[PDB]
Amino acid sequence: NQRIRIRLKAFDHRLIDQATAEIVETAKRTGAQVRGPIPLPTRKERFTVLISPHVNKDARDQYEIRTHLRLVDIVEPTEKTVDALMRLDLAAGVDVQISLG
Amino acid sequence: IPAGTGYAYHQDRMRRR
Amino acid sequence: KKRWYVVQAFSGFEGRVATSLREHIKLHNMEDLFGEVMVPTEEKFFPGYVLVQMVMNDASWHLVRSVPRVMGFIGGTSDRPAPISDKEVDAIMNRLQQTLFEPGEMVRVNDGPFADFNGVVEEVDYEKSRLKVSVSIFGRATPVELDFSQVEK
Amino acid sequence: EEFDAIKIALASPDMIRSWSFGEVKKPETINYRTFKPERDGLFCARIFGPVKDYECLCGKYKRLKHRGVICEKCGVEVTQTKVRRERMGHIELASPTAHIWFLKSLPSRIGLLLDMPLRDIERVLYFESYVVIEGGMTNLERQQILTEEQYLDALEEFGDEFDAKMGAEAIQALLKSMDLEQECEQLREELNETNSETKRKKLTKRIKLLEAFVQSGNKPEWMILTVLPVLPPDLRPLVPLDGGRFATSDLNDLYRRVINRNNRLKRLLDLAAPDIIVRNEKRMLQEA
Amino acid sequence: HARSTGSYSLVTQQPLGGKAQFGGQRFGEMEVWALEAYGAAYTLQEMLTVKSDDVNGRTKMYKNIVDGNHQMEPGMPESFNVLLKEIRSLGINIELEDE
DNA sequence: GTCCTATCGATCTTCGGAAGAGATTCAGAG
DNA sequence: CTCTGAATCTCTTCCCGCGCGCCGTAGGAC
Ligand SMILES: [Mg+2]
Ligand SMILES: [Zn+2]
Repeated sequence: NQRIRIRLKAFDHRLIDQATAEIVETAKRTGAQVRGPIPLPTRKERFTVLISPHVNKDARDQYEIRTHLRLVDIVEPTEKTVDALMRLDLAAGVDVQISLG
Repeated sequence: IPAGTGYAYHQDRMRRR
Repeated sequence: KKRWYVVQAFSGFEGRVATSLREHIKLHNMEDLFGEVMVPTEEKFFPGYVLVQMVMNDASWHLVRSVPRVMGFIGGTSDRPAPISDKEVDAIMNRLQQTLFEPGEMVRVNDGPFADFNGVVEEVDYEKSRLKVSVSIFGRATPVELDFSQVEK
Repeated sequence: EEFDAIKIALASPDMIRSWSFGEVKKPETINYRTFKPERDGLFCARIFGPVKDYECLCGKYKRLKHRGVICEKCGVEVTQTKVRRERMGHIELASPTAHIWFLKSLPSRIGLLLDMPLRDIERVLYFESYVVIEGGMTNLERQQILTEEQYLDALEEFGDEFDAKMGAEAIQALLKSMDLEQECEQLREELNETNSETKRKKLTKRIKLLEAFVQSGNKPEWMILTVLPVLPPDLRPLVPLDGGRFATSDLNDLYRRVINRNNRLKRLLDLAAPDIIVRNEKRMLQEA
Repeated sequence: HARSTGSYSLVTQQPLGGKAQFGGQRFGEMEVWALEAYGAAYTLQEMLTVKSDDVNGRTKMYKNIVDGNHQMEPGMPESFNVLLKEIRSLGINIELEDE
């Protein structure tokens, strides 16, 4: 059976690795074998905005939004495992995309 | 039932009619 | 002239019914009494009876009922089972020779780890011969993409 | 409901449809792993009622705040689940079917009405011989059952000036053709024609049956079932036992057999199966 | 063995039967005849509607008994309705009448 | 192994019940 | 030629509580 791959994107790291720990553990308990998680490069945007309402110009505040990514690969999903996943609630605020094969 | 105390009730119902 | 005759057969054993007749014809060497026993099938409309190209002899009448998983033929009387018709054979030989995933539609997956689950279509992967249906994982309606053959309409 | 009398009579098919809240089509009740009721089955949530106490199956509503509303995620109506034991459904038979009771009571009511022997009506019903109706310009009587060899004779001796049907359909046409009151007047005057006390008594029975059918609002075809109502599921529970299994229910299995046979008959009639096959399927459906 | 209130059967809401199950004694037909031999009608009505069959009634009775009212509202025995459905599942239209 | 469809659709269901009554077929003759 | 007899068939009936104990879809195809 095809492995199921979960891509987790979150803005807070500790929360992403909390949801990850949950997921890996959950899989391991239901006796599936799971590869990862593997840290996928963090995409940190940036924005420089002039703080002064009028014309100081050299008054920039730099704000960066950092997106954290984790890949959890679960080899051979046993339908019981699928139900394990599918009743548990994964920390919200967290984006999960699943690919199958 | 239409007997005994039930008959009393039914009889009252039919007489008060 | 071997007029076709229709025989009742154990549903699910209909293939074994045709084969068990095929062996018994040769073993009883009545090859001069039987044409072929049709079990039409599409990618089998009626899991049920079989058609046998046959003649009507009392030896053949008992022969077919001597094949396992065969009650007998379907006809007017048990003394004489009847053929089907002239045109009925041709019509059967004719046929023996001769669903879009809507947004918002609720389907079940047909195969894979998500098979037989309550899912809702989220988007249309049309030109790739694929599908994408929302599922209830992690307490979320996470976007999950699947193959086309995973539909259960 | 307050009441003061109980009335019993035959149920017209449209009355049965009035009883029903849906038409059960798929002969499945619940998954063998999950315990949810399969829609359009013997335990359909939207047909008979929700399973949850006051919640819909889809889970969209779990409060009295949405009582009486209709969900669109599963289709079940949310109300008190008790109604689930009162709603009935109906199965529209692909072909007519004789009501067994009225066929084989102590006398044969359908036979008495048609004055046709029980053996012959049973032979007709189980698709063993034809019976000529609307025989027209033919030496074929009003009913005059006739065998397949006899039918093969009539097929060429006469053209379409006769009609010879098989099974309950022929009986339904006979029932549909019964000029009941005129028939009763004729028989009640024919009674004075003879003194056959070995026949006057059964003639009195036949005329009494004709008078009872005339006076009551009952109509002859109502002796032939066309829509079969299904019992509310909560009266035939599929209760589980120790472990992931549900206790066998007799009525559920009888309904399952009937539904499967009837669906097969519909499939064939759609695919134009040969006359022999459809006749056999109709006989099996009647016996189911 | 003695039973006040406990498990109730599903198809018909009459109380369960047995010792290993918290069930009540069966009031047989002979007992019904004996009650009818006396004039006891209220006793029978209670015994066959409130104690056993009418689901709404047996709770309103429970409340009154706790309240100390000792009055019953019989309603109608559910089993009878089940019977009606069982006959209505056939080709029979049997129904209640007003007059 | 799980998950599906279906019923001896090449048998022989038990002979160790009485009975009581209708229903259904058959005689001797008008 | 079929009318009243019997004669042979099917259908229906058999006290009532209690209390355990156990046992409870199947074969073959992907
Ligand atoms: Mg980038
Ligand atoms: Zn719902």
